[PDB]
Order: sequence, then C-alpha cells, then structure tokens
Amino acid sequence: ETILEVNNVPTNATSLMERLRFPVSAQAGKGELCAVFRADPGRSGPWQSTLLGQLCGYYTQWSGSLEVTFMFTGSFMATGKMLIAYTPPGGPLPKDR
Amino acid sequence: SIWYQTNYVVPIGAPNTAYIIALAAAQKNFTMKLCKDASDILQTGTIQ
Amino acid sequence: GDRVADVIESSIGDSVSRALTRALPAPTGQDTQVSSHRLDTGKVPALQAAEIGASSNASDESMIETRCVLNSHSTAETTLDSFFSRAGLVGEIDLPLEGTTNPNGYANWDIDITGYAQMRRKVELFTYMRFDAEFTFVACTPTGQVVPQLLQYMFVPPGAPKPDSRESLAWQTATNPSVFVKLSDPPAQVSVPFMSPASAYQWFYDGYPTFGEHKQEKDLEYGACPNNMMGTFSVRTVGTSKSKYPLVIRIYMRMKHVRAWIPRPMRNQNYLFKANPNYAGNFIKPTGASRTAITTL
Amino acid sequence: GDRVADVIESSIGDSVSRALTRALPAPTGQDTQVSSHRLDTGKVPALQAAEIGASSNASDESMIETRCVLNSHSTAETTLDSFFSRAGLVGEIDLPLEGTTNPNGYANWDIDITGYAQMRRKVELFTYMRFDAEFTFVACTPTGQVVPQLLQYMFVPPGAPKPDSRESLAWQTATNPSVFVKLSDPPAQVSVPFMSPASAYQWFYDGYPTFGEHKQEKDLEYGACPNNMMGTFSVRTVGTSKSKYPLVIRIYMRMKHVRAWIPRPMRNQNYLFKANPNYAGNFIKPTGASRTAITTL
Amino acid sequence: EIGASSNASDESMIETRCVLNSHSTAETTLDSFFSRAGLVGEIDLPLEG
Amino acid sequence: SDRVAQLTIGNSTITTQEAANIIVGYGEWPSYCSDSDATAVDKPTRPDVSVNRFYTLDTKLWEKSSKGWYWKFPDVLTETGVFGQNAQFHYLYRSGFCIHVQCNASKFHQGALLVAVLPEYVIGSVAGGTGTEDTHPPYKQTQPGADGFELQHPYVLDAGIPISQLTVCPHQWINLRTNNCATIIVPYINALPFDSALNHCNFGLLVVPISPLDYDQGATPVIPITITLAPMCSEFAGLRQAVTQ
Amino acid sequence: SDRVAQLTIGNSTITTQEAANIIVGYGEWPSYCSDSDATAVDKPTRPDVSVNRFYTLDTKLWEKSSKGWYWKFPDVLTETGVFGQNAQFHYLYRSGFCIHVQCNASKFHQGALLVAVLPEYVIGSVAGGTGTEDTHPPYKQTQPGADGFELQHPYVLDAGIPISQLTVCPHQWINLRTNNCATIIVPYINALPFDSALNHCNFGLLVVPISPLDYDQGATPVIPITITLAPMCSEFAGLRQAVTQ
Amino acid sequence: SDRVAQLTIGNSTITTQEAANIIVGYGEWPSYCSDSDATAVDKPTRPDVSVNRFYTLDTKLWEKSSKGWYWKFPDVLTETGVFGQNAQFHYLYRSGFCIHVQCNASKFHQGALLVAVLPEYVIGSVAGGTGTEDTHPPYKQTQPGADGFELQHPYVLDAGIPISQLTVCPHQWINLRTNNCATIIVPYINALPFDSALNHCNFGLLVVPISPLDYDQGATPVIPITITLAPMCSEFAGLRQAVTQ
Ligand SMILES: CCCCCCCCCCCCC/C=C/[C@H](O)[C@H](N)CO
Ligand SMILES: CCCCCCCCCCCCC/C=C/[C@H](O)[C@H](N)CO
Repeated sequence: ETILEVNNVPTNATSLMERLRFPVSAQAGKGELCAVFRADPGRSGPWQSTLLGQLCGYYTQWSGSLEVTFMFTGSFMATGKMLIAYTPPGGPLPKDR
Repeated sequence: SIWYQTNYVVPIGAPNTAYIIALAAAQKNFTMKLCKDASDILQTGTIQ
Repeated sequence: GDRVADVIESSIGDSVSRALTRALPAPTGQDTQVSSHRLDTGKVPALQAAEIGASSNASDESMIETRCVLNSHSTAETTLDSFFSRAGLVGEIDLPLEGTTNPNGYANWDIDITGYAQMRRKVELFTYMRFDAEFTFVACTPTGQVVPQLLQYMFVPPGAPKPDSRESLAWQTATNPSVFVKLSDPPAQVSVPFMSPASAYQWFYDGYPTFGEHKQEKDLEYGACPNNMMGTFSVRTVGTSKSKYPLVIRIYMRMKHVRAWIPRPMRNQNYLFKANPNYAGNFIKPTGASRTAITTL
Repeated sequence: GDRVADVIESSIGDSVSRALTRALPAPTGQDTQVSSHRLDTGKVPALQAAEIGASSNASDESMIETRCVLNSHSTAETTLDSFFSRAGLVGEIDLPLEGTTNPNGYANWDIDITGYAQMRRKVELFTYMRFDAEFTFVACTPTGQVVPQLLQYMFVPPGAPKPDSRESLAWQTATNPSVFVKLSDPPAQVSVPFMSPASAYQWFYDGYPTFGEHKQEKDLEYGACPNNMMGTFSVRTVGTSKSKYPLVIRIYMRMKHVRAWIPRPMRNQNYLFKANPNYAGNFIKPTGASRTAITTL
Repeated sequence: EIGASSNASDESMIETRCVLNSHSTAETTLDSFFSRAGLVGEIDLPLEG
Repeated sequence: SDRVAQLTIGNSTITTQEAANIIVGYGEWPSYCSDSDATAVDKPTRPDVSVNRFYTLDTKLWEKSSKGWYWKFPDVLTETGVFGQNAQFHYLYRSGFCIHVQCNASKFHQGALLVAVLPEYVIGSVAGGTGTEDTHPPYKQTQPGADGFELQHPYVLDAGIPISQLTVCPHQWINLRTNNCATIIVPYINALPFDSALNHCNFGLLVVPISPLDYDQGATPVIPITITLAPMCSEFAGLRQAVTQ
Repeated sequence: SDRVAQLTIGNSTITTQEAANIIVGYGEWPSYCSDSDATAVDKPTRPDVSVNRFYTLDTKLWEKSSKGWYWKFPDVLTETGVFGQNAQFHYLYRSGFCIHVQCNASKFHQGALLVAVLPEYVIGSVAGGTGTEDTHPPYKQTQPGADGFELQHPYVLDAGIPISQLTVCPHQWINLRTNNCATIIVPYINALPFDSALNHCNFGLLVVPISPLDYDQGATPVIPITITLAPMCSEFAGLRQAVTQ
Repeated sequence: SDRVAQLTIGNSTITTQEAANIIVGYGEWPSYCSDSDATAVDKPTRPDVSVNRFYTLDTKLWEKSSKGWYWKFPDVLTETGVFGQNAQFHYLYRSGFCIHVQCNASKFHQGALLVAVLPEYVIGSVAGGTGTEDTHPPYKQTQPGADGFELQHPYVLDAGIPISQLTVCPHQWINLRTNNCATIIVPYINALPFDSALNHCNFGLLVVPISPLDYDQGATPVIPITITLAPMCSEFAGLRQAVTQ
C-alpha cells in the first residue's frame, strides 16, 4: 500500500502536502459526493503517486484486481458512514448516490 | 466515487472537519506484461 | 442447496462446447475408389439441396464411372504457416534531407499492416489471426545505394513516450528495445511476439472503443481496435548533426506460428484507407472479367 | 451440463427452509429448579440487551433464590382451537314486513366476519388464518318469539347467480347447498370447509386486486381481498305470499381446525367499517387507562 | 494503522466466480525488468574543441 | 465478536462496527419455492447476483420532533435497477429481504429507534376525524415508493394498532448509545407461493423513534437515517411486456 | 422428418412445416464461458428463461426491386425486453443466438434469399464515390437498431467484399419454391470471453435476395420477411447503472 | 490482546495500552553476524545489557503547522551512554534497533503520523532553488544528532522522493483516534557485515504528520512526540582511542 493522491487539486509548493488526503465534514445528509477518481493505475492522475502506478508506468499491459484502503484520521468521538462505489466501465460518472 | 452514506456526526468539543487518507495497492492476481519505456523522463538538460 | 428440480436438472454451467465435427489427419488428397454403373431407384446422390446451406457431398464415384487412383499429392503447402510465412512489404519510412514529411532526421511509423494491398488482402481473409512476427528492415538511399550511416530502430509500445526529435530524451532506450545497425550491414531482423491484449488480432472490429456520442469530430473512432494498436516504430539517424545521405526504409513482415479464425469473403475492391473498409462508391467494379455473351466463351 | 464452478457449487435450487428453531412439546408450565446465592464476576444473567430485538432469557433461578416447584398447570386452554372454537355473532339479517331494507322477504348477506368487534378483534390478531367453519342460524321475531315459519338458507358461492326476489329462479338450488328449517326447530347448524383459493385467509391485504389507475371511483378496491370473498348468504321466507311474521336472523360462527400465522398488534381503536382499518382520527384514545401522576397509583 | 497491507481478497468482499489465472509473472522479475541495454554515458572526441 | 459484522451479497458489501446481532424474521432464512409448493408451470427465472444486492434507496433526517416513517416492500424496489426491471417484466414475485437501517451518531447523542417489519401493513385513513367518512388512503400513501411516508399518528401506526405491541414482529432497536445499525432478515411472508410485485406489498418496514432525539446545542444537528436492503433468493415468473405500475 | 421442425426456448415456441434443416454456426453449439477462459472475477448473472426466448423484432417487405437488408447483433436486442435491460445494466456480454428468418409465399411465387451470418461485419462508406473523401458511416448506419438497414450496393455488401463468397459464412437459402424459413444457430464469436453489448457488435445478419422475387399480376403482392431470434446461453457481468447507448 | 504491549530489554521497560502491533523490518529479527559473513579477524565485543536498552533521546512538539522531523541512526546514539562510548572507542559497528515513537492525545484530538524507516536516507539540498547551484547539506543537517531535523519539503522528503511511496519501507501509523505509539524493529541494513558508527548512517527514521493535528480551542495544545529506541544484538570491533566525530 502507498498513499493515493485522490485530492490532487493543489499545485503550489506550500500546499503540495495536502494532496495526500481529502477532507470530510458534517453535511446535510442528502448523500452528497465527496471524491471521485479513475481506477486506472498507469494512467495520469491520482494513481501516479502510488508505487503500484509508478511501476505499472513501466508496463504496457496489466491484469488483476486492485485494492484501495481509506484511513480515517478524524477524532475518536466522531462517527459516520460513507458509501464507496466502483462503477464498471461503460457507465458515466454517477449523478447521485 | 465516495458518497456520504448518512452523515459525519461529531459531538460538541471535537473538530468539525476530518481528513481521510487513501492507500492503494494490487491484489495477488495482479500481473503485468510488455515491459515498456517510462512515460516520464526526470531530466531537462544534461545531468551535470 | 439445490432442492428444486428445475435447478437440480438444469444444464446451466455446462461449459463444454458441443462440437459436431472433429479434425481428422489428411496428409494427402483423398484417394479415388473404383466405381461401376449404378441403376437404382429411390436413392440418388446427384440431387442435393444447397438450400440447407451445406456444401454438396456428392463424390466422383457416385456420379461417373471412375478408376482407382492413389492420390499422393501433399496438402502441406496450403497450411496457414505455409501460406502466410512469407515476408512482404508492410510499411515504408522516408528520411529525406530537405522535405516536408520528415526533415528532422526521424520518423514515427504507427505499426499497421493495412498500408499495402498485397499483405492486406491475405491477412484480411480471416477475421481473427494469432501469430508471431518477424520484421526485417531494408534501408537504402533513393538510388538504391548503401551508405555508411548508423541507424536506430526503437520499438515504442502503446503508452511509452513517442520521440519528438532526433536528440529527444526518449532515445535513451533504457527500457524500450532498440536495434543499432548500419546500412552496410545486412538488414536488421527481429522476432516480435503476439502482444495483443485480446487472444487474437482482429482486422475487422464492428464497434466503437469508448462510450458516448459519436459525432463528426468523434467519428474516426469507428473500426479502430485498440487491441491491434501494437505501438509505434521510431527510427532516427544516430547523430547530433543532420545526416549526409537521404534514406528510405522498407519494413518487411513475415508471420509465423499463425492461427486463424472466421474466414470471410476476400476483398474485391480497391483499398482506399488504412484500417477502413471504404471503397470507391462510383467505381464499383466486378470481381472477375466480363464477356460479351453468356452462350459464347 | 454444469462445468463452471459458480454453477456446480451454486446453492440455487436449495428449497429447504433453514429453521433456527424447532417446536418442542410443553404440556405444562416449566418447572422451577432450586437456586442459591451466586456471587461471581464476569458472568451476568441480569444485564440483557433488548437492543437486539430478542426477549430477555433471564430466568427466576438466575435472579433470586428460588425453591423447587413442580408446575403442573396445563397449557391446553391457550391453544388456537381452545381460544377460537367458541361460537360468536358474526352477522345479523333483518326480514321486516314493512321496511326499506328488505321488504321483499329475502336478504343477501355477503359473508364477512368483520361486522362485529368481539369476533373481529380475536380474528385480527393474526395476519393469516386457516380453519374450518361451523355456522349456526338463530332466527326469531323481534320480540324473541318463535313462530311457525319455514325458511331457506342458501349458500351462494362467488360467481353463482344472486337471487333478486323471493320467487327468483335461483332458489331452485339445483346445485347450491340449501337448508330448510322452521323457527320452531332448533337452530340450523352446518359445517363449512376452508374454501379460500389461497392457502390461508388473510384479514389484511396490503395491495390492490387489479391493475390500472386507482382513481376516486376505483378507490374502494384497496384492502379488499378476493381470496376472502367466500360468497353470499341468501335467506328467504319459503312462500309465494308475504310472511305473516317479522323475522331477525343471527348467524353465529365457530372456527375449528384453526391454524394461524404472523401475529400482529391487537386493535386498540374503535372499528368503523367492514374490511377497513380506518379509525377515528380526532378521537384516538390511549390503549389503557390513565392516572394523574407516575409516582402514585 | 499497523503498517501492513490489507489482506482482504476478492472472495471476501463480493460474489466472485471461479477464474483459473494463467497469466505469467515472469516478465516482472528483476532480470526481465533490468536486463535491457540503455544509455549510461557519452564520450565526445572532437577535432577542434 | 457480535458488535462487528459484515454483510456481503451480490456485488455489494455492507460493514458495521457497532452492530447489535442479526434478526432472522420468524427464525426462517429465505429459500427458493419448493416444487411441492409451486403452482405456476413455467420455469421461473433466478437472476441471482444481478438482483440480490444491497440497494441504498433514500436518506431520512431524524429530528427531535420526528414522528416516524414507513416503507412498503417490494414497492421500494419496483423502480430500482435490474430488480425493478425484472419485477416489471414478470407477473409473479418471490424473494426474501435483508434490511439494514443505518443511523449513526456520537457518544453525546441520545435517542431510540424501533425498526420493525410488519407483514401486510394495511394503511388506514383518519376517516375524516370523527369517523363518519369512509375515506381511503391515496395511491401515494398506500404505495409511497422509495421515499417512504411519514406517519401521522405513530401511536396507532395510522392503522388503529398500538405501536407498544409492534415488538411482536421481527424488530431491532437503534439506541444511539450502543448501536448505530439494525439488521433484519425477512423471508417471503405470504399466503401464496408467488404474488404480483406491483399490486401486492408483502410487508412494510417501520422506523419510529420511540425516545426523542436529543443533544446539546453545538453538536451535529443533522442525524440521517439511511435504509439499505438486499433481496434474497429472488424468483420471477410470468414474463410479458413491462408494466410501470 | 427434416421439413417439419419446432424450436422451443424460454417461454416461446416457433414452428415450421417447410423447414430446410438447421445450420449450427461453425459446427459449435452455444455454451457458457469456461472457468479457464473467463477473465472477470465477479460472478456473472445467468437469467436463463427471461432472456433466452424468441424475439420477433420487425417485418420487412420483399419487393421485386429490393436490394437487401442487414441487422447487427446484439444491437437489435439492446432495447428489447429483459434481455435489453440486462445488456444495459451489465458491462460484459456473452451469448449465442438462434436466428429464424420467416418468408412465406405460395407455390406460384419465385425468388431466393441468401441468409448469412458475417461476424464483425464492418460497414464502410462509399468514400464520396471517387474514393478521395475519408467518410465514415453514421451512427444510424453502423448501429441501425431493430429496423435493420437496407444495403446500398449488395454486390460489395457496402464493405468491399463480394456477396458471391458470402456463403463461406454460416448461411441458409430461402428459395420460395421449397422452404419458407432459415434457421441458423450462432455461438459466441469474439476474440474475448466477454465484451460490451452496446459498443461492440459481434456479428451481422444479412438477408439479400439473390434471385429477384417474381409473380404474375393478381397474386399476393406483399411478401413480408420477418426476423425471429433467441439468445442462447446468455451471460452478463459488471453491473452498474443503466446505459442507454 | 493486540492493543496492550510491553517491551523489555536491558534494564529498561516500555509499556503501552493503545498499541497497534509490532512491525519487524523486512520480516527479519536482529541477529549477530555469522562467522561466514564476518570479515574482521578480531573478536568483537558484545556488551549486551549495557547497550541494548531503551534510550529516550528527545521530545518534539507536534503543532497544527508542523512539517515533520527525521533522525539518523546510529547518529542519535553516537553521544549517548555506554552505547555511545562503545561506538566512539570501536571502529566497526553492527546492531539492530527497536524504535518506539510515543505520541499521546485525547479522544477529541485528531491527526495522523507516518513513522517510517528509510535505509540510507541521503539528504539533498534545494540546489539554490533553481537547481543551477551544486550545494551540499551542512554537517548539522546530514548528521543532525539527537535533536533530529525538521524537514523543509516533506513532500519530497528533502531528497526528491515522494512521501506517498514512503510506505514501501517498514512503517506504522500513529492515528490519534486509535493508537498513541508506533513500534518498528529494524535489523542491520547494510551491504557490509560491519561499518563505522560515526561516518555511516545505516538508516533514517522519518516522522511526518500526513493529516494535520486539529482540536477545538480549550483542549491541551501541547502534543509532544517522544522517540524511544533500543539497539538490538549490538556488536563492536576495532578498538582504539575514542573519536568524538
Ligand atoms: C522492432 C519492433 C517491431 C514491432 C512489431 C509489432 C507488430 C505487431 C503485429 C501486429 C501489428 C498490428 C497489425 C494491424 C492491425 C489492424 O489491422 C490495424 N490496427 C487496424 O486498426
Ligand atoms: C351456509 C353457508 C355458509 C357459508 C360460510 C362461508 C364462510 C367462510 C369463512 C371465511 C369467510 C370470510 C371472512 C372474512 C374475510 C375478510 O376479513 C373479509 N373478506 C375482508 O375483506
């Protein structure tokens, strides 16, 4: 496992460190969207920060299931439930939960 | 895609915003084929 | 578990492909057995029905009085490897000194064997082909003269950085396979494996590679198979300055270990575009020659 | 056949209903065993979790010091047949001389046991009930006097022609079962089987019987179960002329061979309509009595 | 948190079929990855320089 | 060993770290219809993984003054995914269910939810208050869809039945102090081996807060309740053109 | 014993009294994907009877001047019934087919239809006639749908391939003098164990009249051609939200 | 059974009640040099309990804007106790390590530390920003001592290597919500059986907060990070007069 730059929006040097993690907060409870990213490891994007993606950049063809683990860094008293969904190829970005 | 199932519930006296760290890896059936050149060349001029 | 009859007796999951036919060895052509005059009723080999869609199985013995001929004519030369394992031109690379095509001393050739009808008509006979490849690169000046020039042939798989100049950093070939030969040397010859993600190359792909609306700008994506995009071929003159000689490079491909599936009708119209079955609409010509009348030769 | 693992090892078709519980005989109440003072840590029968949704299984012995009591109290009278096999009023038929309801000397009573709360509250305790029926018809004048009048009770199954007059042709009862008794005779009593198309009567049907738009005119179809429409009850005074005496007929039903499924909360509001769980919205009363304060009795 | 990669498999998360994976892992070995000649040094021998 | 649980079915997985065990409705797991109970002669279709998966249908906000909500089954899925498509194309229906209600809060929140499954939950009207009016609930109330419906008088469950006796049905309690999820597995409950998935609602799920939600000002005021459910051993029969309602 | 036949699959039955035997495409019956050939790890759904049934999609009128028509598979069923719903909800696709073309006439009518199945039938454009224009066929021509498409130049099949060699593919002849139906059973023909049912068309069915229809004036002038087909051993995988195109 | 742990070595004992298991660097326990791997002929000294003990070297304060810190081994102990005396008097060095990072907070604090061990962690300079200046890090930065050193650009770890791939090295996470300690056991990592304990730094320990520390105003604002470590199977050889640097 290596840190996946899901929140790869920033570009300035003083905030390059916040690309490693993305935030969650109290919401309105309507099943809003938190983050999206493509599942291609050797494609330009979040997966370039991973050692898996860097190595797959050296190989044209890959085959096998990938695994993504999200670590919650909130306080011990903070709870909540999140839905993480993988959309197989062919379907566009889901409009809602 | 990551969606809020219910909400992020926090009591009084704890931070209202929390961060999530995503770690990515491959399973045991992952294989690679057709070794190719690197897509990025970490070099601008001659390495002096 | 399974307690209902429709599940217990279900044939779901039977992955064996019931094949009504089995391959039988046939080293030589079939022998002809003795036949005699046959005058009987009810049974008739001559009358068949092409209506069914099966080729008529009437033999020589069942139609005319035949002798006994031991046919020893071998069928080896009509096999797939015998038919296809002959090198033929598939691509040509021009490296001019002053020109508009490749004046930079390098040229990127997208690997595709559809650029020449001689090879294309043969390969296009089958829908799916699985084979190895052997590529030979014959390089010479436009006058056919050999010159002491050192070249580099680079195999650039899909996704690898395409060189943009003769001194580009991509030529360091730290991972890509490269061949360094001189024109005075015999033509460079390498063996290329079956690199398609699919189990077999498909020359015709009746579909689109990506979802979405296929408008006018996104209309060239029809018939393009990413499973056949084996990569790019990059060639350059090994040097910092411009080469002294103009070069033209011809690439000959020879398939081996060939396997083929799904025969289709052979092309009968002039080819117009790479990876495109387009034909001249107003210039549709008949497959064969014509004659003035049907009752005369 | 089955060759793929996901089909061979599939549990599809397993029609056995895995039941975590099995019925055990219990002719009498459970005995109470000797218990003594118990002072230990880690193990605690008193603390439970109603959170799970299961009734607490703490026993008398695990809470207080108990003696040995051999409980011989029989549990026979709380069984389904013991509780339900008691005849009770389910329908009343009025046969007046001069009136607006049934001045024709006959009356058609659609068979339904929801017309009287005494019976309805008992039967409505369970969602599905399967039973036989025994119907007794007590007929008398409004003064309670018995008169020499001969009556005909006809069972009219759903689809059979409903009589429209005292001399209608439907009374020929050539196929329908009919009972001819006099008021001086003991009340007529017959046994009725389980005639529902379903495997059990359902007092609550959360659905509609037919497809289509359920507008205002087609709005009474909610909650009506055709599988409970057992037919119509037709009664008439056997004669061509008008009867001399006014009659009121009370029909008592007594279930037997009762089977019940899916217990539900018992009704706690006044009934308003047959085959309708409607309740007085503004007059919702508490299930039990109230008291001035919680700290006093 | 422990620092070990999660060992959850496909079978333990979603309903999977039986797939006989015959994809070879030979090309990702050290010699397969590294035994490809690449430029490491360049020497210039000019006439006037 | 009883507080952490993971339910996986089809291609969906639901986890929980503060579970309160699992209730099997009437002590019976969902199962396919036996050949001695089936009455239709056509071979039923069993799409399996394409329909037996966890559907997250809607999210309701729990408030200090909420009365409660109820959903009808399989109405909630008559218009959702491959399951809804099969229910529309097929006349007959048979399946179990696995209902997982999510309601998570902090250790400083309090409140109790009663999550129960009431078969053949027939909704009645208020009969015009006095009871002299023979009204019927509208289509949007008898078949609320995926949005559910808010109870008007949760004490009688809008059906003249006290909620105090609702625990006789398969039920679980979501008491925010201990557990944040309720899992109920409900087999097929009907008097028929098969029934229409559009006209007939086999059972209704009730989520009624018995103890009102409370918290001091400053804590997270939005406490959502999310219903997640997965049909089990779904069968379909009597295929014809699709029917929308 | 060979002229009368009855094909039953799912809940549909097709009969014929003037059949001309049955052609199994490349001598191979449709079969489910073996575990040594499958590459997707998720368990595929096999709806069986709900999708493996005879669909009557459209009727084309044969005329004395008709050029021919072609249909694309499984495009013709991407928007038909439970099969279309499954193809929309699932990314992967695998099935065989059983194509039954109906074309009935009297004993005084004459004409011959060539019914063939050409895998990966890529349609090309006329390239502006002269061939200097790099055109591509429109979406309505590459994916005609259930209406099929009329060939412009049936001699080259609008793809530069002579129809005289089309008989190398699995084919049957509908010669009105003898038979009024053609039955072709086509297994899954692709280089992949699974493929998208929307983007990729595995094969195209061609119905081209080689001998023109003829009849004396007075006979029935409307000779319809009806295509009836039934997927065999259909599998689906990679479920997500529905995708219309 | 996995959250409570006690590490005892030498005459020092370290306990923990919110541990997160123990990471053995590269799955290999520290061990003495085998006679087939040793190259020096003199008999090495193995002081055992006098050097194999937990040293608490310094305490760093974690702040909401901290960038991270790193320590070099065995530089941190070159000037500490009997271990430092032996490292100064002996030319050769060989030992493993057991690094225990302490960072304790309350249940209302949040933040995540990445504690990793990177062998041969060579520190580079910023090369004057543009990269045209061939600078080298000073002695106080390449060998920071027991005070460690604060990273300037933790994203590249001041060495041009992304921290996102740092987890490939033996590492543990101190996420204040669950655990307050990270234990890493590192064997001897070098290309030589012995090496100088002063000139060569076998590995560098990195403590970089990936998720910033946060807490509402009023809680304890001082959250210290304390490094405790114990050499394992320490050997020394080549005795001479003491050398200070
Ligand atoms: C020195 C390196 C040479 C590498 C040679 C790789 C050749 C691979 C053999 C097959 C190449 C694809 C041939 C063309 C396929 C299809 O017809 C076209 N892509 C149509 O789109
Ligand atoms: C002399 C002939 C008498 C025939 C007696 C037939 C009685 C059959 C027993 C069950 C009758 C149905 C009772 C009512 C069922 C439901 O509650 C209502 N139909 C509600 O719609």
